[PDB]
Amino acid sequence: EIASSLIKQIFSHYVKTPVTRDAYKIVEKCSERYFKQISSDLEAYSQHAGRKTVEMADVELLMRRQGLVTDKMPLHVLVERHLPLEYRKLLIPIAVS
Amino acid sequence: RRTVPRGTLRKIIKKHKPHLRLAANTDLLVHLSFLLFLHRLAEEARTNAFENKCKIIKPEHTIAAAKVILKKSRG
Repeated sequence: EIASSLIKQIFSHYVKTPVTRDAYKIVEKCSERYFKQISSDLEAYSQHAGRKTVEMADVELLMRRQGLVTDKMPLHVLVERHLPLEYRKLLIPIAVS
Repeated sequence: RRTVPRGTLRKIIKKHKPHLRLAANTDLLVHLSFLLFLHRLAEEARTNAFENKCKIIKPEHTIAAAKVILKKSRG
């Protein structure tokens, strides 16, 4: 149930070219589908580790499974590259490099 | 405008799995994987459009792209 303005702004920010209204509504649909899919995957990770919480390691494993985190492209780099300072502070209070 | 609606993320996941608890700040990595998903979707869509010599992104571009990228987004 994510805000359509945020989704349009992120999506346009990346796509860099004009998008029709209908295309955007599609991206929204796809975004809802994305969260459904990953919710089930995180459940598997957690349930498998015998706990009721999602831990950082769970989401890193997710992103590794998605082809995002690799040996060439570690998580800390994705954090540095893609998230604002106040978030990096929280995630990387000390260099993990 | 890079600030994430953390409460919202928590609610979306709650909606799909009400008994999953997210530990501290894990929502920030979830949101990161979402940005990376939309980045991938944006690149795939743009490529479809380019393939059509379409100067703007159309629903069919994003539809084919979503299919591809959601497949790539499996855990």
